Amino acid sequence: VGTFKAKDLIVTPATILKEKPDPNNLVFGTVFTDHMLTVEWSSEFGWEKPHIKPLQNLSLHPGSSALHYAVELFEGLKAFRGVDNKIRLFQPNLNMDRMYRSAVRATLPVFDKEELLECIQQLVKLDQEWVPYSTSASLYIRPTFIGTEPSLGVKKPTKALLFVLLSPVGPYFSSGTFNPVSLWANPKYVRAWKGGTGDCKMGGNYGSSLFAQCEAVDNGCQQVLWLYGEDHQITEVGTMNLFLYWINEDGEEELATPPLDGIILPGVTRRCILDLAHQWGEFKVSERYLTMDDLTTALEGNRVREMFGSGTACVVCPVSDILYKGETIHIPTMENGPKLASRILSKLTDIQYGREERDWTIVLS
Amino acid sequence: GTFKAKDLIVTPATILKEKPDPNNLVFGTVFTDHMLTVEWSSEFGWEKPHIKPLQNLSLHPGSSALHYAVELFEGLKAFRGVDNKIRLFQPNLNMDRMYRSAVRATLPVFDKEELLECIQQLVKLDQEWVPYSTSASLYIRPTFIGTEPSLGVKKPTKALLFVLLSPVGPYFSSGTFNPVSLWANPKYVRAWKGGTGDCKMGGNYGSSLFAQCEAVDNGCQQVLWLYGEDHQITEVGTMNLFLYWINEDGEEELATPPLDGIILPGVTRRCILDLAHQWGEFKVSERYLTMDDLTTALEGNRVREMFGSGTACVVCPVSDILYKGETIHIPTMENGPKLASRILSKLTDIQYGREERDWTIVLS
Ligand SMILES: Cc1ccccc1Oc1cc(-n2c(=O)cc(C(F)(F)F)[nH]c2=O)c(C)cc1C#N
Ligand SMILES: Cc1ccccc1Oc1cc(-n2c(=O)cc(C(F)(F)F)[nH]c2=O)c(C)cc1C#N
Ligand SMILES: *Cc1c(COP(=O)(O)O)cnc(C)c1O
Ligand SMILES: *Cc1c(COP(=O)(O)O)cnc(C)c1O
Ligand SMILES: [Mg+2]
Repeated sequence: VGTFKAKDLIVTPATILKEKPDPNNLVFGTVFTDHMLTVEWSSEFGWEKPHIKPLQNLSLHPGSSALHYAVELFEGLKAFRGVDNKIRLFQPNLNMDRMYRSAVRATLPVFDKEELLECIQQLVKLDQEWVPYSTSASLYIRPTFIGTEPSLGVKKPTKALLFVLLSPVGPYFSSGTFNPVSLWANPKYVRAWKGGTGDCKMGGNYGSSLFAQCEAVDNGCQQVLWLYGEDHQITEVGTMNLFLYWINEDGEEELATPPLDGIILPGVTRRCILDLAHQWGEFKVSERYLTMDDLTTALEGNRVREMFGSGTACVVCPVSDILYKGETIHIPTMENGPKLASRILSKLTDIQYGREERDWTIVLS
Repeated sequence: GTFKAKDLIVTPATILKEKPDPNNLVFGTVFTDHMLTVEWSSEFGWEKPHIKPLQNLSLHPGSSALHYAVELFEGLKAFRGVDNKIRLFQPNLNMDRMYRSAVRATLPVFDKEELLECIQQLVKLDQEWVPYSTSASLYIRPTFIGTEPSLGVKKPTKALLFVLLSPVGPYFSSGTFNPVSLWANPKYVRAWKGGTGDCKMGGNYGSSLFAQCEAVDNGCQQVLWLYGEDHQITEVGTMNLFLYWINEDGEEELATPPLDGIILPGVTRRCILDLAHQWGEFKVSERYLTMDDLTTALEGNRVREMFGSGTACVVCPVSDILYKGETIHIPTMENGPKLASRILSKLTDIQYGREERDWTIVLS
């Protein structure tokens, strides 16, 4: 085992620069910056030197295991141009931890988390003018890791490529204010199972979700509510972690989210919201199982305050409605402020854009 | 607007590679001279199909195939018969299964007959890759990937359908029979109810590698995939699972898990059941099998044979299973293996045209 080193970076700047888009007219993940990071690996020689070079097509053997047996994983973290014009990463160390653990589970080769993070900072620094001049826009960082073994054998790869893409993204919604979401709840589809890879950011987990999201849009919903088990546990809202703020069965004010039992992605936003909630010490915080019966029973009892999704995508996305067994079920999130959702959004946004300081942000090299 | 085989644009290779020794082959390591490629866009639909020299694909690094496993594949074989006629084997089932997988993947649909005809043209051009050996074959790998240059999780608006050919030798050195050891850890699950386990989509395989590596660590060749609280035996690696035994009612029985959505509907699986029903010599049961059923039957001397079936290994006998820290012997090779041998003979006789059958088509 070894690692590529940031001190060995070979930088090939681009001679022609692309036009930056209007920060307002940004469609998520459609526009790419001038430069990418690439690092080759072989079982024979280990990691090659890391390269920052102009964005280009990858030349892959059509046998590459990434295209056949989804021998791939990715990450999603953001760079934010603060109110003081200082560019900040947000909990990037957690994204590096999660990516290392995903590589091990994918049988892709391990790397030094610190060396990758430093390589990423160099790339963001070179293309720093892509980090949008807007307090509601950001730069998406897409670390990607693929098996390039030119062999149809189902096996641990002996060649691989780790690359990083940068994409400027506008606010999750046109305005930037809350546009509450409708969820499609069909237990017929399942995102992840116990003993699967649901708790890793591996490409395989997402391919099977598209047909379901298409079926959500057909029934006039924005996202899928992923249900697990005989008693229909609410797990995740699309590609976001699920939070329920309510009066629990014991009459206690509670923030509830499904536990990490292997079918839940340990989101960085999920980690931050739980940390904040524990820290505030104002109500009970419970990593616990939630069913549609628990929710509908609490709704008839006027015990539900707010339900919202959390991820790098939206930060905090309130839920107004769930479509389940052919009826629309209203969640009174927007009727109750949404007081907690608003508070969380303010705190994370204030940190991301350096309106306050915290350990969760690192200023760019 | 589907691509048509009539529109094929053929760019032959000017230099042809050395054909490998049919004996000294590692599976899926050697590739033929030519590949099939067909580009698709939402804006313009299907391009004309291309048969051109094997080359690297030029993909945008944002291609959805590399990020959200927007990909599927197929596996079917071409066999040079004892009469030197090249035959495909139930290829229409492979085209059906691939179409259904594309729909479930939200990849654009195509005319199954036009793809099959395009595949036959490719195999015909490279027909000398189809090995001159009654225990070797040519693997056909239709592959279908989203090339949408966008990180959005969405139905792709660009895609590529390509086909590779790879000559493959007998699964084990001689081609006689070398039984496999299975690693049975219920901690890992290949597929679940409401999943894509009944499709050949790339996502199903990426999550299997860590388990296969853990099998090789404990000196096993394959994973035995266990599902549910009562540890149902589902699949032997990337092969369907068959158990030949005296059942709980004292009846001679061929048993295999049912198609409840966690089982890949294998072509070989369908053929073995068809043959078994036809022979009418013992009971045929698509039924649930547990490790408790197996171990209870083993202590009762009721187990005759266990074997895997797939395009990979037509019939692969199982000798041993590692489960809860102990090695459990299956007496497959002690009992002939009489049934496994018979099935191997019948399918091989058909594949290599020693007898005629509806299951084979002679090459265009
Ligand atoms: C790109 C990505 C992959 C895996 C997990 C998270 C993730 O992050 C995002 C997702 C989405 N996203 C979609 O791309 C698509 C739909 C929908 F399913 F509704 F079509 N929803 C959505 O939130 C968006 C709009 C932004 C980000 C960011 N940053
Ligand atoms: C390539 C493929 C993918 C999915 C389903 C079937 C399939 O076909 C084959 C698989 C394997 N195969 C492996 O590639 C890998 C392991 C192991 F589990 F050991 F890693 N076993 C194996 O049989 C072999 C040796 C031949 C073929 C053929 N033809
Ligand atoms: C990425 C992701 C999330 C959100 O994780 P963050 O690190 O907060 O962006 C939630 N669920 C799934 C399935 C994800 O892939
Ligand atoms: C391909 C495959 C099989 C074998 O199916 P055939 O059509 O007989 O080749 C079995 N199980 C899995 C999981 C497979 O992918
Ligand atoms: Mg037609």
